[PDB]
Amino acid sequence: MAQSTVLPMHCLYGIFLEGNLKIQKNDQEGLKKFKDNIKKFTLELDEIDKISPQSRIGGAICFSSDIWDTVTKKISKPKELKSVNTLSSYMPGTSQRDILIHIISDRMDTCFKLAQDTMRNFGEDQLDIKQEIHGFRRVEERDLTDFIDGTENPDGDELRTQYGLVAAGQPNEFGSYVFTQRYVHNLKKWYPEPLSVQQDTVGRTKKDSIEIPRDKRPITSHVSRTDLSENGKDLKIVRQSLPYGQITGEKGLMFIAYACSLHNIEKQLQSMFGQLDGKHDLLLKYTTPVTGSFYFAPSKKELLEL
Amino acid sequence: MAQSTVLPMHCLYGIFLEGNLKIQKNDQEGLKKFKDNIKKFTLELDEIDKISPQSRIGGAICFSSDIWDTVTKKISKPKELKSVNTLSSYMPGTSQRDILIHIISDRMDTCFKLAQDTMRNFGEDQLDIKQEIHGFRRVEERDLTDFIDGTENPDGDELRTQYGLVAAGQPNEFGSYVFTQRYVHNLKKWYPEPLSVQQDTVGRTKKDSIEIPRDKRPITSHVSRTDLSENGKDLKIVRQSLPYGQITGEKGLMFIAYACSLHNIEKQLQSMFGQLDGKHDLLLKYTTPVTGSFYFAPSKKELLEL
Ligand code: HEM
Ligand code: HEM
Ligand SMILES: [C-]#N
Ligand SMILES: [C-]#N
Repeated sequence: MAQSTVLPMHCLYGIFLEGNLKIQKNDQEGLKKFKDNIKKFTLELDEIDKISPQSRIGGAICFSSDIWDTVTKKISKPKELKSVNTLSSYMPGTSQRDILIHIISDRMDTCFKLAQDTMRNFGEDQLDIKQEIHGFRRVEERDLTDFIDGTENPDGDELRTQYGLVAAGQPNEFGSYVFTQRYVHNLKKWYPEPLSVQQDTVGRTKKDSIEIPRDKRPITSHVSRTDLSENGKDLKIVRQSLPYGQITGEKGLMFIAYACSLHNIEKQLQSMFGQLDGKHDLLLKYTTPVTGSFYFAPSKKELLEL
Repeated sequence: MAQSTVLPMHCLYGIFLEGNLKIQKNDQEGLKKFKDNIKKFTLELDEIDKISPQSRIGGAICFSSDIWDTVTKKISKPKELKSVNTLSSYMPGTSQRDILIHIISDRMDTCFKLAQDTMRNFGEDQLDIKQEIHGFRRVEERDLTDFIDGTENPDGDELRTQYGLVAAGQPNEFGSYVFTQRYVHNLKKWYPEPLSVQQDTVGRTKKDSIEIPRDKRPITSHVSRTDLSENGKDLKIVRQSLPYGQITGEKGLMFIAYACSLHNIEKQLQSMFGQLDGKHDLLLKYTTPVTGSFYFAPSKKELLEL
């Protein structure tokens, strides 16, 4: 019932396409073609899944709050959805776009095939793509900081449904709030740091990702910043982030998170970027966000009924 | 034994690193460090192969004619090796570099790990990288023209040794001449051509890559330009080219060929670029080379004995 990028784990490749919708709100014939291209996407996802089961293909199309009422008059807007540009007073790199297409695979050839076919269907007259990122998993699932990324990511269908998807019975059930943020790593600055500095920064050990005990790690460590609770409930999210970039050029992390509630993501951003207690995540001394957007990925039914 | 990028077929990923050596001919300490890093490269290739046999990993380090005497006083220079910049009067995009590192894999994570570890070993104090390309195989091994690439590539160890490696008993036996050339495709010019025009351009059928008879295709079809013989012997080469690039940006073919004789490659370039009969390859109406370099990949024994 959900789109197919939230529940599956450990994809090896991901393609991220973000951009703006060039169709006008009154252009009903253009919007009808746009919605037929959406149906073509869901149909091609299904076909690749049957032809290439080893790809474990997944895909989602997601919409911003500013474009929501252009694309639909039938589906009510998700209650928390807003522009990420409202965070620009304290978080750098905000760049709210209309539309995200996120495709995951264990093979680049099928990842690329779906992305290419989809972009050819929509075309330049419907989508103005601002960013196209080819993400790939590294050996031992390490981020380019060379720490393992994913240790405390929710595991399994039950937990990823609980934390990643709007609850059954709620408006927009089985959709998901989405946050994307491209980071550029300063590895010339990070590589020379002593191991104790690197482990203080992240809050886990480098080799095995063992948690540093709370009383020995700084309150500004990354895991101290992002492991948050409210009323005894953990504000967990489902991350699908992947490394990207050139060894000899610009590189970093293509961050993406799916969540049952946008609040779970936004409170972590307030924590990392100094809005909760005045203090910033230590990781931000070594990496910089240069894009950012909020979206909602509808359930499969609501996607097809926009 | 050869380096390990010539004989294996059908790699799914390739990383191409081309650039210039920053070590002076008079720096014996720097040259000894450089050669220790070459040794580390060959040791890591062997280690990845034992740990990840499913990667089918391969790698080669290759040297230009300009840099040959800087890196060795012991191995004689290959008899045909020269700078590709000597073709600049008729072939666009020439950009001769000192060094090529070519790594191939069936998994991007191990391809990238070897490429990144190698670049960190050499460092920016030894190598100035001018181009880093991440190539990937597409579905059905099709070039971005959507024709299958590789149908007449020599198959199996026997033929790829014969055409890809210097013959046993010759100077530099089991090394290979190498040519790299990055193409940028103009798919907006190509896609609207009818199938009849596309098949005339390549010289094979699109769906099944069946050869169109020589008397029914233009002399400037790509197959007529490149299927060459002299004195009854075919001028075959071993191609390892891969697509690369962004769907919404610059994309094309990262061409690379290995040959037992540089003449086999250069005669095909003269053919394609109008130097033999004044006529250009039809494929060049739709794609443009923007880089180019000639190198020699020594045998594994001459590589370690530089
Ligand atoms: C440069 C960007 C980032 C890097 C390199 C990075 C890396 C990591 C690493 C290495 C871990 C520890 C292993 C794990 O449990 O996954 C981690 C944990 C985590 N990260 Fe990030 N991260 C980044 C940005 C973000 C952002 C922007 C958020 C939130 C919006 C976030 C949320 C989390 C969460 C929730 C955890 C798990 C914390 C826990 O409960 O223990 N990260 N990150
Ligand atoms: C944009 C660049 C290029 C594209 C898209 C391209 C594509 C192709 C295709 C589709 C084929 C037919 C299938 C096959 O037998 O592999 C082919 C054959 C071939 N290509 Fe290219 N090619 C390109 C550049 C080059 C260059 C620069 C050379 C030589 C230096 C070359 C040498 C060959 C050879 C030798 C064959 C096999 C011909 C035969 O014996 O039948 N190609 N190419
Ligand atoms: C953290 N992705
Ligand atoms: C032709 N590669």
